[PDB]
Amino acid sequence: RAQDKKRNELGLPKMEVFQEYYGIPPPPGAFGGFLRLNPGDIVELTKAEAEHNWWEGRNTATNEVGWFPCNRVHPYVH
Repeated sequence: RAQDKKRNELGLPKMEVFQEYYGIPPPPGAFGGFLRLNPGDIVELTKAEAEHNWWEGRNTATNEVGWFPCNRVHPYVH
């Protein structure tokens, strides 16, 4: 019951997952928990790096953040 109160789209990045990962494979070292990605889920770019082969994001479906490759996903709109 949080309609039009949790969904904020004002210049925030969005991407649509292409693969379906369910916590596997887990991220290397102590980076953080994994996020459930499904083909058709929009995720916002929380933290992106350049010298890192892993990136962090936040799924709007699970409302949680996790580590995953940027290539495994494709931008929803640009």
